[PDB]
Amino acid sequence: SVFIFPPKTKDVLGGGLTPKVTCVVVDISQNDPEVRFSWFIDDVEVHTAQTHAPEKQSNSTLRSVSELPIVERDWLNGKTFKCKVNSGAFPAPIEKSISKPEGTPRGPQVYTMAPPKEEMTQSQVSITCMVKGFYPPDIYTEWKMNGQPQENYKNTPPTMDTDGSYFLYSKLNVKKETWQQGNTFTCSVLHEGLENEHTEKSLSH
Amino acid sequence: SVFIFPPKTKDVLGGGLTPKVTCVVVDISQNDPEVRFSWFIDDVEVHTAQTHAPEKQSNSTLRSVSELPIVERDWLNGKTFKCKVNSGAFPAPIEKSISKPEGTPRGPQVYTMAPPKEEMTQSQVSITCMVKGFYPPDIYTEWKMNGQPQENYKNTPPTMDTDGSYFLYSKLNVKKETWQQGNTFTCSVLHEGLENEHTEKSLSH
Ligand SMILES: *[C@@H]1O[C@H](CO[C@H]2O[C@@H](C)[C@@H](O)[C@@H](O)[C@@H]2O)[C@@H](O[C@@H]2O[C@H](CO)[C@@H](O[C@@H]3O[C@H](CO[C@H]4O[C@H](CO)[C@@H](O)[C@H](O)[C@@H]4O[C@@H]4O[C@H](CO)[C@@H](O)[C@H](O)[C@H]4NC(C)=O)[C@@H](O)[C@H](O[C@H]4O[C@H](CO)[C@@H](O)[C@H](O)[C@@H]4O[C@@H]4O[C@H](CO)[C@@H](O)[C@H](O)[C@H]4NC(C)=O)[C@@H]3O)[C@H](O)[C@H]2NC(C)=O)[C@H](O)[C@H]1NC(C)=O
Ligand SMILES: *[C@@H]1O[C@H](CO[C@H]2O[C@@H](C)[C@@H](O)[C@@H](O)[C@@H]2O)[C@@H](O[C@@H]2O[C@H](CO)[C@@H](O[C@@H]3O[C@H](CO[C@H]4O[C@H](CO)[C@@H](O)[C@H](O)[C@@H]4O[C@@H]4O[C@H](CO)[C@@H](O)[C@H](O)[C@H]4NC(C)=O)[C@@H](O)[C@H](O[C@H]4O[C@H](CO)[C@@H](O)[C@H](O)[C@@H]4O[C@@H]4O[C@H](CO)[C@@H](O)[C@H](O)[C@H]4NC(C)=O)[C@@H]3O)[C@H](O)[C@H]2NC(C)=O)[C@H](O)[C@H]1NC(C)=O
Repeated sequence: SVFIFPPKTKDVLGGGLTPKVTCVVVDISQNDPEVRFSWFIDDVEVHTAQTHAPEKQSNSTLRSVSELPIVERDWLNGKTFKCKVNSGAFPAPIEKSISKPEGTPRGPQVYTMAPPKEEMTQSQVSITCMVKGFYPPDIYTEWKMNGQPQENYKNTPPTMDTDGSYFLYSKLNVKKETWQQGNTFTCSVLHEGLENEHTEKSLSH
Repeated sequence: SVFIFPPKTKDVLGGGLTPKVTCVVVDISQNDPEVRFSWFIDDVEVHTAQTHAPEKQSNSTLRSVSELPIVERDWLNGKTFKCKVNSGAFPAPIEKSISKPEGTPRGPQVYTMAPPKEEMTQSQVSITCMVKGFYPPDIYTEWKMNGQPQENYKNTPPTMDTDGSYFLYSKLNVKKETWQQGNTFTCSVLHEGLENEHTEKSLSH
């Protein structure tokens, strides 16, 4: 079984690293783990891919990962990425393709919320960011304080809403002090449906 | 092929019906659907299980479901439930086991938050419930209004936090009116780590 995955929104929209199409091969005969990857962009093979050694899983099977570094434009422009894997011990080569979705986009609304009053009794408080009404569910969310990106926050997976769109919450955990000191906290969101692909929302005490 | 499933959190934490470990058998030869189930609790067979007749699926294969009614304590206490199924037309008996995920419990803290000020311009608003610091990630969350459970809300999957515990948000969607009218909204949570396995938190305009 071969699974292919799209690039990360953060990466595709310059918000970070180099974008990559990832191809994962599971259920590999512990006997013949000599799997080979062949990547194509609209059926033209490329050799810039980087394949990783296989790893053992609980079920004594193996797993191999290959990453094709790509250009943000090729993806946004709808080109098809094809990863062809011939097990060498398999009857026939296995293929999987992928490209930017095609379904109708909807940018989300972004709201930031202060720590609930009751939590103020704690030594650590939560700064919440609500991101709702978006589609597709490919998105990127991070927290900043005084312009500096933060490490202590987590995003919930995009969740399906009653109206068909997705929503999610991002929680930044900070010491009570830090919130009271009045630093500026900014919720940053990257989505194709936003004007200029992103929106920032700030708040302070 | 066989699959085993844990009891429902609602049921395990008294919030409802009788808890049950479910064992599902798929890909059954339409020829020999005389499948037999054998249940064990720490390798001691029991006969309180209830097996259902097999059903046909699109792929002309069959599926059988067996349900072992259990006691809330046996599960919370970490006992192992084992379901052994010998197809009778299969080479060997197939087994699958299960037990409460692992380790030391931690009840969560529950906070409710009003709709963000900016959202008040909308015709529909969000009442938020933050549930953080819990483990294991087996939990149950629902919303009520004036004591009546509500349909229009959604829970995000439990998310892994930086400290090792899980957190999640539950969003109740209501018409602006409903929030302004001053009805009481209650966030109800069931977790083994809470005193009496649950906590409720209310709020209003
Ligand atoms: C032996 O062990 C192997 C590994 O052991 C571990 O497995 C994991 C899963 C867990 O059980 C551990 O306890 C084990 O130790 C087993 O390998 C697994 O095999 C299963 C197959 O049953 C694979 O499942 C597939 O998963 C993809 C999604 O993959 C992402 O999400 C996974 C869940 O969290 C995650 O584990 C993966 O790593 C992966 O994560 C992403 O990874 C990329 C890069 O790698 C990152 O960039 C992402 O950020 C990251 N995401 C994040 C964040 O987590 C899933 O899509 C597959 O489902 C599709 O196909 C099914 C076909 O069977 C179908 O039934 C589904 O409905 C679904 O179909 C799609 O549906 C959508 C809409 O719903 C349509 O739009 C699509 O068109 C449609 N596509 C089609 C045509 O299918 C599938 O469930 C699992 O990924 C793999 N583990 C990994 C990881 O490699 C092995 O199975 C086991 N063998 C035995 C003996 O059983
Ligand atoms: C012929 O048709 C059969 C039925 O037809 C229909 O099938 C469905 C699936 C759909 O395709 C329809 O269009 C078809 O008409 C096929 O039967 C199916 O066979 C597949 C096997 O490939 C079964 O898949 C397993 O699913 C479980 C999860 O089951 C729950 O969720 C399903 C998805 O929604 C749902 O369909 C099930 O009903 C079930 O729901 C739950 O049910 C219980 C009680 O029954 C309720 O209490 C719950 O509330 C309810 N949940 C809710 C809500 O939906 C999945 O866990 C299995 O994956 C594990 O094992 C894989 C091994 O192959 C492995 O690859 C996975 O990674 C995964 O492994 C686990 O991973 C986790 C972490 O990720 C680890 O922590 C675990 O340790 C690890 N466990 C291990 C060791 O594996 C698996 O995908 C499917 O359930 C079954 N359909 C039903 C239903 O019976 C049949 O396959 C087909 N045959 C042919 C010819 O292909």
